[PDB]
Amino acid sequence: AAIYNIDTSSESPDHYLVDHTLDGRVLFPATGYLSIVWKTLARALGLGVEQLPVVFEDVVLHQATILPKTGTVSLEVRLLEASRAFEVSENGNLVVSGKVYQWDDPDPRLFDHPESPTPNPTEPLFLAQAEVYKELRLRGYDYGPHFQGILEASLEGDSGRLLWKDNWVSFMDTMLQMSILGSAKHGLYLPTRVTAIHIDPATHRQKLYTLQDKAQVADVVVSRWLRVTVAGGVHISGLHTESAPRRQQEQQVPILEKFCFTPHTEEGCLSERAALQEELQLCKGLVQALPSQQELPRLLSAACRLQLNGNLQLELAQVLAQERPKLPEDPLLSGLLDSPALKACLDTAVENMPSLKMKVVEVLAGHGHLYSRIPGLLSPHPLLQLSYTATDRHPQALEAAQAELQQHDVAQGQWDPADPAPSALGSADLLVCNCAVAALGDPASALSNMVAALREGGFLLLHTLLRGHPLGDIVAFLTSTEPQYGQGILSQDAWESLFSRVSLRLVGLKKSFYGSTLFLCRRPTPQDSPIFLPVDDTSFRWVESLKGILADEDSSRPVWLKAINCATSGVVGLVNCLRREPGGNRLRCVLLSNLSSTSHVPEVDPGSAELQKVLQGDLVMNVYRDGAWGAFRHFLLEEDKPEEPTAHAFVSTLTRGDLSSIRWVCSSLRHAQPTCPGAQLCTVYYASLNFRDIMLATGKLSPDAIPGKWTSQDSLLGMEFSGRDASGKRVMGLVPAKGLATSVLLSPDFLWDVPSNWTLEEAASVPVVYSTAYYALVVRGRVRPGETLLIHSGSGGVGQAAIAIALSLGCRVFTTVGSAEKRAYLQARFPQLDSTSFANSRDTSFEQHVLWHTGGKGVDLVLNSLAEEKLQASVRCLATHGRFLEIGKFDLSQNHPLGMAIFLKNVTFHGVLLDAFFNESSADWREVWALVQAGIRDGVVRPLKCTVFHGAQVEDAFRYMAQGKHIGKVVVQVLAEEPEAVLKGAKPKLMSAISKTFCPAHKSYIIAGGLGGFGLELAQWLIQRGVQKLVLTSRSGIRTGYQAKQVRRWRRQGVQVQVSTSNISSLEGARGLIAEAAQLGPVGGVFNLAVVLRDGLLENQTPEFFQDVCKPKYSGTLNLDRVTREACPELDYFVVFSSVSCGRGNAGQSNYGFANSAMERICEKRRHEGLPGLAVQWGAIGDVSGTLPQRMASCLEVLDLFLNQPHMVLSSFVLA
Amino acid sequence: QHVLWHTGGKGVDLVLNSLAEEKLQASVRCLATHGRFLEIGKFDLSQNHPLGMAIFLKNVTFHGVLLDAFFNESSADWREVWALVQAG
Amino acid sequence: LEASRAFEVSENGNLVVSGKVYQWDDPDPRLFDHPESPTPNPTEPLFLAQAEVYKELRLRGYDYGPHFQGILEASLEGDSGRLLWKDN
Ligand SMILES: NC(=O)C1=CN([C@@H]2O[C@H](COP(=O)(O)OP(=O)(O)OC[C@H]3O[C@@H](n4cnc5c(N)ncnc54)[C@H](OP(=O)(O)O)[C@@H]3O)[C@@H](O)[C@H]2O)C=CC1
Ligand SMILES: NC(=O)C1=CN([C@@H]2O[C@H](COP(=O)(O)OP(=O)(O)OC[C@H]3O[C@@H](n4cnc5c(N)ncnc54)[C@H](OP(=O)(O)O)[C@@H]3O)[C@@H](O)[C@H]2O)C=CC1
Repeated sequence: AAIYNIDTSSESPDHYLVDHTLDGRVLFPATGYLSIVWKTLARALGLGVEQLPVVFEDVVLHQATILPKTGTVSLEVRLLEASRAFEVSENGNLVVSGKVYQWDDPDPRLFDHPESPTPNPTEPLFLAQAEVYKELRLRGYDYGPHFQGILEASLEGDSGRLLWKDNWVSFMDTMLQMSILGSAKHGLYLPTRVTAIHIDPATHRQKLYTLQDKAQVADVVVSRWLRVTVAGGVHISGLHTESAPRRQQEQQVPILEKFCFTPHTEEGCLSERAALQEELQLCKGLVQALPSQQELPRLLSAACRLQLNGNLQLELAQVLAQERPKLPEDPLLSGLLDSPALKACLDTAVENMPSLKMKVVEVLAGHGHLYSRIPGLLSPHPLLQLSYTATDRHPQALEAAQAELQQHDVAQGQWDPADPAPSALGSADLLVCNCAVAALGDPASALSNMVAALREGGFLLLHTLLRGHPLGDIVAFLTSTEPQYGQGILSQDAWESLFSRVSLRLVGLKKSFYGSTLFLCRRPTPQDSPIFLPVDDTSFRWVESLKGILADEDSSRPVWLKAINCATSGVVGLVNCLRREPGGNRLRCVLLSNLSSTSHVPEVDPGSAELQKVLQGDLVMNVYRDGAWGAFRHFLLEEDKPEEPTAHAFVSTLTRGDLSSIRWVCSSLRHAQPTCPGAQLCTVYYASLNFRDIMLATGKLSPDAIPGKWTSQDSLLGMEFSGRDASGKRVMGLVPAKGLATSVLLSPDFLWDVPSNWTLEEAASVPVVYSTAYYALVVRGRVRPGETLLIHSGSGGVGQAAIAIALSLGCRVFTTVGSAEKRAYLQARFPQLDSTSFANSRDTSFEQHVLWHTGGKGVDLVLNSLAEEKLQASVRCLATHGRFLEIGKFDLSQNHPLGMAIFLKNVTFHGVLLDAFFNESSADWREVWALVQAGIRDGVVRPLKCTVFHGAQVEDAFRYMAQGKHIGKVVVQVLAEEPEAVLKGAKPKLMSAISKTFCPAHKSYIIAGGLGGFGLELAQWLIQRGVQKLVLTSRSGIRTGYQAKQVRRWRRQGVQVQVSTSNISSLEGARGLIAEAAQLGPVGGVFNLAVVLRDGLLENQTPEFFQDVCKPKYSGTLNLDRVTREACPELDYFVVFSSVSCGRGNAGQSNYGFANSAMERICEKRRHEGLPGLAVQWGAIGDVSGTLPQRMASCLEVLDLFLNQPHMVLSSFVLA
Repeated sequence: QHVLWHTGGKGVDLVLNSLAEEKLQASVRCLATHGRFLEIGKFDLSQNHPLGMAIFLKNVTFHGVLLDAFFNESSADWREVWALVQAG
Repeated sequence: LEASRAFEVSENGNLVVSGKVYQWDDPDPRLFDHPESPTPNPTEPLFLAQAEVYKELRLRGYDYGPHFQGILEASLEGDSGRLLWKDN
């Protein structure tokens, strides 16, 4: 009863277990159980572990134990010496069981490395430790340093070389890692059963040898033909790994956003919306001549109902349901605040300030309520630190809602705009008022106090209702009792005049269609002589001038970077990085980037008043585009997943195991390139739901369990279907997977013809059930007429098919059903059955029924699908020469035992699996096909009872099937059946489904710098879309074991992968690269991932560094952009990978940000002409600035959305 | 190892096993998909030794063969084997 | 081994008995109801008394002594009878 406590604390000797993290959670190594069992045995025999050669057998792990972050878990070990059995328990729960015993006579010959199947190519390349553990991480294993024991491994992973740190657990776990490395099955697989393990410490010591370094190693060899792993004095055979659930919780949540131009001044922003239009229509109507839930219409209804005209001021001002401060809740009053315009203004303020910290104070927060809306908008900024505070007219105001202020870091204040601000607030960084609902004490006094309270160069943001607009007049008529609120409404020209009187400058103005406006003004700053340094010059020789200018740390003159000769200049990304470096405060950018030649190009000469206006503004960003001055701003991306109308969709669960996530997604059949002899596309009208589909949808069955090569991402729901052939013929088919969709592609050998009398609905239930019944009985069981049969679950589809087949032969059938109604249904459907033919299937009582009613002889043929105890009971029902047809999976998957004594009865035991036909042995499938055809034409085959669900209600169908009350089969009417027999117009009706990315097999795709880190992942992701034509570019070619491994794997699958080594920086190189792709086929898309980086503060930077950094990205994007428009009418994607460094800025990477921004400009230009174009801004890629690295799975998942998303530039990152 | 190697790791379709104990278990691991295991031995059957049922996940038929079953109960099943032997 | 509800009886390190034993969570008397006799034969004029039954057993080779002589009677076919009880 040995007891082991596993403590992972730093002091505990088992601290190394912390490094065995799989799927993000620490797990006790499968070999740890072997280690503790070995130690327990050695203690039992009184020997030492090093002196005890041991043998394990039939090791089976019944669950996984999770080592907690804190605390300890006790593992108990019990040994049965007589039976040589052992049992490990956790809180009295079985964990590991098997057999362990001493090895009497160790045989050194056992550990000699077996014959190598390969011809010993002696290839030079091999995976180093870093590459091995990078691949393992990509697969999902996160071993730490203590479990990083593989020094190297061959490309195919058959042989390697492991470290020996005098730890058995690590060594054996490393052996398991080597075994898993060679497998092609993507996913997280863990050991479940091991046939036998032999450990011999003496030969282990003999085998170990020391490299030139003192580290000890031990060669490892993995033989998949023999299913054995040998390394030093250890020998593992018959390992069996099973797919882990792989579901990780609290996954990363990237902040998806778009990056679009935004004019400084804009009016009529909300004109797009309609609810606001209807609200305004209602409001104006109720005022004519002097009925909804919205507060303002309610107030107008109060003003009218109480009295049609001449309403008392008291009643209109004071009345229930209106005196409540619900005015901001009215959609019209909050139209601008909900719009992105507020975010644009806030970002404009945040950009123009030296300190990374913000000090913003709200006034009259009792009514403005901006405190509940401003801080949330600023969460996306990674490093921004905010010091917000809400101030009201009197402390009694905003007395409630304190918890809202508590959740945020908002402080309290008691400043009245009438008087000057208290010293505590001081020179605030930003002032937010919300004059729309809050009542100003007075315009002049409020502005005079606020401007004083605002630091020099600070920003003042105001929201109100401009006088003279219909809404302004409407509000003026009401609230006549609140003269302060009346003072808060003035004409836009009145505001203009008021700003000048207070020596304040307007920089931004967002106006709604109904008069609501969002002013943005900043306190002027002492004018100083600026510097105008042009940057449009190529060769970056201007960098020296800029570096010199910033050298004068004493000098404080503002520095203006001027770019007025290249719409593709990346100065916007340049300044962002510089502002995070010393002397970056003085930086200020002016850019002219008209996307249309016809657009006017203004002059920015110092004399030109146009330049003077922006100089007065003094904004960091001054981007001019088509007669407008604005800048690029980040906005959150719409959450809805884009959908499109299509005729090729399939049903899939977006989130594994969640029936609520079932939805229609676009199918890869949209291209249907492989339409040829040996396959054909068939329209789908009805699709059936089998038990396996429910198991997949519920998540209880892994996709890998389905035989066949399946993409890591793909939908495998549905096996049957009935619908019209490509020629209009009515047919019913059978597919390994993807049956539940609007179309299916299958070989003609799996199609039957629906008889005239049948209907497409009926035929949808025949194929799988009758095919499996015919196979299991006739082909395998070889039933003969007159024999006795036991058919468990007669009410099921397979049960009904088997019953129908058996009766036709004239056989006595015993069947088991779960409830009385099913028994009655069967009795009605099969009159031959009598009362002595039904037994209960939820209980083992059927065993006595069969034995009694057969005189104790038993049955000849058993078609079992039940559980372990039911199965064992069923075996006892077999007669001499019996035959056990088994179609279940639980016992077989679990490898439960079976007493071989039953075979003394001369019985036969069959493992029936229809899935084998799809993979191979299609020659023998035609036998079952002919059987089913004969049964159809001879009347033996009858369609089952079908419950129909429409396509939209597929989730309801899954729910109903899961409940388990159905009798017969459940089908999904994808498309109704036309009365006509043969219809030429077999085109599926257009449907709206989620949009995915798929690539034709007859197009070529280029990935500049594809051999890099992220490049290989992108290439593999594309291959999962069936690219079948790929060109990867790299200056140095293939020079790493990982790259060669991946490339050879792709070539093996049949993809034509080409490595060009043709630079895109030179125009001729780009043209040659494009021409090379055309040889394989027309160019589908080009991806630019080339990058060469040289960091350093601008002082260290030199023109050579800028040229190097911009050579692959800026110049290459220009070239590839020129060569694609000229030579690629077919191409549909022009993707480019920018970085968060630009847009968000990053210290010491000015050249990198410049290159990325200039690159984004090209993509913006291309879209304007309708050509494909997309620049993606990534924060940090994990597996290969205040933001965490982003896992590759999440990166590719996001990339899939962006391809679908319309915006020209998009970004994604993970907050700290 | 000999069979799993010279067969390319696939195995053998038919196994006519008469060995016992561990050697029986070793034989089962030589089976290939759609294989058939003919068990003409009798020891492990008499001892009711366990058989892991996971082997059946590969379509596999496990036959318990007893020639003497023909003698005790007369049946036409024997005339088939008689004809086979005569033809041979 | 309560975890796997398996017991084992050993003698000087030699395995003797092995199996699974566990508490019966939900006993139900219906299990102990007597199944019907396949052959009715309600008459049963004659039956084997204790002396006769054990006389036959010893002829076959079983020499149980008085403490193990519990069968008070049994039908000729030997499918039913009455057994003694002595808190053993
Ligand atoms: N090896 C092969 O060739 C193939 C194997 N099969 C096997 O056929 C077997 C039977 O399939 P089929 O009869 O069509 O399946 P169904 O789900 O239609 O079976 C319904 C019957 O089984 C029970 N049952 C099965 N699934 C459920 C459920 N989700 N909820 C409630 N009751 C359920 C029902 O109640 P009750 O509990 O009373 O029985 C009913 O009697 C499966 O185990 C499958 O693995 C099928 C085709 C290929
Ligand atoms: N943290 C991150 O990783 C982030 C990623 N990104 C973007 O992700 C994209 C993916 O690449 P990434 O993994 O970052 O970079 P890597 O350097 O890892 O991979 C890109 C590869 O491009 C190749 N390359 C460089 N110059 C050229 C050239 N002139 N012609 C052809 N190939 C060239 C290099 O291989 P070789 O040396 O053989 O030429 C290099 O390995 C990049 O465009 C980057 O901007 C941006 C933001 C975040």
